[PDB]
Amino acid sequence: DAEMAAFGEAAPYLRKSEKERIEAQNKPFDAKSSVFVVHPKESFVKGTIQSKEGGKVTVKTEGGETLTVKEDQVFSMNPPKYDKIEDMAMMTHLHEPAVLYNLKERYAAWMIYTYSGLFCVTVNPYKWLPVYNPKVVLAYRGKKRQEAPPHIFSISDNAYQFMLTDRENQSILITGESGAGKTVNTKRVIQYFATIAASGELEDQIISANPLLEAFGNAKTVRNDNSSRFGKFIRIHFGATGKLASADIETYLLEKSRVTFQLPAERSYHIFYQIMSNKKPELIDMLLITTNPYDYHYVSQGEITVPSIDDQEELMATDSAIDILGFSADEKTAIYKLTGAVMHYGNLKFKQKQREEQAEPDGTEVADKAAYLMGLNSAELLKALCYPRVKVGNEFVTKGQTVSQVHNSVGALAKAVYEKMFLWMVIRINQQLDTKQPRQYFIGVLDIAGFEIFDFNSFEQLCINFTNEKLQQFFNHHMFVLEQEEYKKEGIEWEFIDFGMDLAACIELIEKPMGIFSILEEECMFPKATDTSFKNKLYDQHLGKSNNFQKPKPAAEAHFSLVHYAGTVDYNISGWLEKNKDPLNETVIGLYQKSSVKTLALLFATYQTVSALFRENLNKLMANLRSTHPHFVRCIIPNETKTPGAMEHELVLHQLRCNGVLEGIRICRKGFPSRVLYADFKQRYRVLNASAIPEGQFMDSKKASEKLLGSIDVDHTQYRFGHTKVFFKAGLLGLLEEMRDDKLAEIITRTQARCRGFLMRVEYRRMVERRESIFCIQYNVRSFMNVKHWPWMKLFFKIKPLLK
Amino acid sequence: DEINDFKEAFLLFDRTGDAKITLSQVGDIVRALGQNPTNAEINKILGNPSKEEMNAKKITFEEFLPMLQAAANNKDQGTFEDFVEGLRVFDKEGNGTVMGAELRHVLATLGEKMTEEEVEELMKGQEDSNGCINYEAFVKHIMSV
Amino acid sequence: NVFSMFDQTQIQDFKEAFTVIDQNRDGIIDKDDLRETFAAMGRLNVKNEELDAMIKEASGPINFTVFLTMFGEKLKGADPEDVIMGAFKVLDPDGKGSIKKSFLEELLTTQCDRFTPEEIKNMWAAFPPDVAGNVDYKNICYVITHGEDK
Repeated sequence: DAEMAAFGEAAPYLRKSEKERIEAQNKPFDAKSSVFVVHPKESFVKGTIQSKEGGKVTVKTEGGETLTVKEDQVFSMNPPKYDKIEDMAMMTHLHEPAVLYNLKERYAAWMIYTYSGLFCVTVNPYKWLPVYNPKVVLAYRGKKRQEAPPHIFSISDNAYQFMLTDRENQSILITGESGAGKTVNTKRVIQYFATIAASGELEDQIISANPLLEAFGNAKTVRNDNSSRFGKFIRIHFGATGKLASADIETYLLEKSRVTFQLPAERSYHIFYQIMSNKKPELIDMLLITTNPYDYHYVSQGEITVPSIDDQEELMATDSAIDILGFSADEKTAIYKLTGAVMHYGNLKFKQKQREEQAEPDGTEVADKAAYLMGLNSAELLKALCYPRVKVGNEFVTKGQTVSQVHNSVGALAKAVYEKMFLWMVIRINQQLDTKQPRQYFIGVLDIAGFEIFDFNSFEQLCINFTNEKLQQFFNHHMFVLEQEEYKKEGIEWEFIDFGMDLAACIELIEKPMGIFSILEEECMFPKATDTSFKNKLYDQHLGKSNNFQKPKPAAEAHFSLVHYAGTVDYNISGWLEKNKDPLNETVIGLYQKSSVKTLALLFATYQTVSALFRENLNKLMANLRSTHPHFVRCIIPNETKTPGAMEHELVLHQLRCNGVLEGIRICRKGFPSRVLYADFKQRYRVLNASAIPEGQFMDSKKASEKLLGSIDVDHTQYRFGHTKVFFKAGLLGLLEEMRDDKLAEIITRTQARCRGFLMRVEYRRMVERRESIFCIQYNVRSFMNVKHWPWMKLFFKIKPLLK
Repeated sequence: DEINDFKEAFLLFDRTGDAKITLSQVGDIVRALGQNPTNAEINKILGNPSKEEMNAKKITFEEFLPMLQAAANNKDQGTFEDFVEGLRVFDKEGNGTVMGAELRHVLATLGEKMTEEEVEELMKGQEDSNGCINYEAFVKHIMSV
Repeated sequence: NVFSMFDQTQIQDFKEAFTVIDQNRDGIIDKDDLRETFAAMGRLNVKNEELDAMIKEASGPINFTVFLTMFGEKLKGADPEDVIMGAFKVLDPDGKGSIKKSFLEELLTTQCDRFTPEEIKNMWAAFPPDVAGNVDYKNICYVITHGEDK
């Protein structure tokens, strides 16, 4: 209250009034009866325990319902002291329900930022809040997260701090599902940096960035109309002083497959449709295309038009952005020209040479265009494509391909080229976001999607999931490292294995040599391979031999399931081979490498499959992530229905598992929470077996506590000693106290008595004293009552005065 | 039963003149006649039956004296050993240090209770301005009747 | 009982009181001695039956001793004021400001058989105002030793 001023107006959404708190923490609570429980319709609802079926439980509800559920369908409930805890990880009850419930409660109160360990949970308000308030920004400036309530600027400032304090680079990992609202945060974090440390004695480029990436890495999904296919990583390069110096963008998965394919209700990247919109007619003639997408198979397999989108407007947006972004016209020309070649490729047709099973060009109509647009030679191109000249042994062996092999290789380049380009654009962006001024550290802001599970999981899902399963391990480790410091700082004696390790199994299976990707990228080299082919290769080699590898359990279709940290994902392998081809025909790449179109030439100097990069990029990333002090942010989406102050349970529950939140709680609940300092241990509990006495009293502040635990019908496991303190699991210390509690009833009840006794013992000494003084008073009065009416006495009375 | 003085003391707490004291005053008269009894113990035998204790101590000396003797048997618990020590367990920071607030609430809210009035009366100028009370001296002034 | 409390001072107060009613100085008060002491105090309306009622309380001539015995006999349970004040000062034990009505209502009825609830209401009426305010024990003592109006 006193503190809060800075925010003032925001306060109510950050923290609650000091009595709202007080009125909440200090209220009646019945532990033994109050509980959380399973629930068929609603995930977990709260209730009161009624009876006990010996291993069954009957509970009342909060709404009024009675259910008899297992013993482990029942979960404790935190004392009121933990109402709307800033850090759920401080709770003494690390459950599934308690976490759901905490989030939920502080949301219904309009608090969107609650921490769950290291995380910074964030829930979509679905309405407006004074939080991004220009007052807050300052408020959170120079404050450890313990000096202020849960908020993103906390994370964001601390990073900065830490940045200059430790002289280490930092990172912020934002992640959540499609509707969680990450961009929003990301952006908001970014502003934060710019504001709190500006040396413009960007802001648009920064912005303009999006609308370019979006044209290339975004598309109409059956769910969204502008779905991100994209991810991103910005490096804000801070200077030496601590003032801004550079930036760096990188784009991921704008989903290579879209470029060549598209589901029926979906569509490819926007750009294509943007361009064919005709707002800049030159473009159409320049690229040598038409305005009717049905001329480009690659891009009209699904849908072409979306009512909520104005391809014409965007085209400019895009266009203009390029410019602002500082691209050269030429490059700005490459981009375009290059984006059309790709369309053309999908139009490239072939035919079987007679009496031969070879592929021979079915015309030089399109090739011509593709060739020209890329700064290539039609012929040279069609040859390389048809008669791929390989290098098996120590030479270069000319190999012939099939019709099916070509169509697939083409597609592989189409994809390859698009990708690379996209990567380049990002780099170029980053470059502008390029100054000469020195750089000492940076703060990376990573925005990507999180593990999403769909009834239908295709190639794109694997790529993303894989990304996340990595990111997760990345955390689990940082936590292991982190944890272990405490037990080292304190002196507790806790040994434990890296928490990452648990996931290495899954990762190896994907990224290692005889793993999925490889088998995937090899087969891409076989001119006559099938999805089916690929499939078998996948099995013959991993099935039965690999645990994380499994065959789908029918319940669409599925070819293989994997066992990721979040759960089992059923993957469908159909199109993969293609999508993955956009293995790359190196002869062709050769040509690119010597194009008249510099840019094209550039893109391929580091020289091929699609997944081949994804990996390379994902490595370059996870490496950048390492030379970083990881800072985590988990974005959450309340209800599919878009309603502020509401939350579907199971929907949030999901996210929590796939988030890492529930895994951070797990790992938390494994160590030794409560840790008692030895003297603090003596005093409070001596009474339990106080006699573990001559040798427990001539004594040591440490060895004592040791000796003490000698008694009690307690788990001699659950604790652990060390140089400055004991370590204890949960509900133990709780157990201790209880025993203690009884021990005072003893102590008190007995001490009361004597008192009571004694108290009255003094009453008798008074009663007795009084004995006569009363009588005196007693009789004395009586006299008077009798006398006062007697002549003689009245006489004496009037007369009594004249005397002396 | 037997001794004489206790019969003389019964009339001093009659408060009617009938020589028949009540089943409630029962629990208090027992406290000054030599040695302590707890409330829960008095409440247990003969106390818990209202008509029987009213016809077994809300009465003449005949049932007073046997109830009082029944209490006399358990009174070995008068041992002071545990009862300076139990106190040091609440506020142990060097000497027999206590804080007023801790003994005041602990002996009003816990186990057998005690009225705030009676607790204020146990604290009869033994806890001066310093906030801290000296344990070892209280058990002596408490046991000193 | 009447010579056992009864200090020399009390007895001298009585001796002087007798010599003021003793008009003739002879040593015996009679009807005549009573008549002009009443007259000297302002009371002229005195009827023989009242004078006679006074004298009838004694069996002989009213002589110093017969007086002292007759007046002692009516005050068989009456102390001098300081002694009465001591009983209240014990009930006061803390000092100076005197006690409350309830505290003594109970202590006159409780230990022993009875200072009856008829006697106690008469007490609050004949001891006052005093008994309501400070249960003015100082005042209570002065009215019992020195008369009702005072």
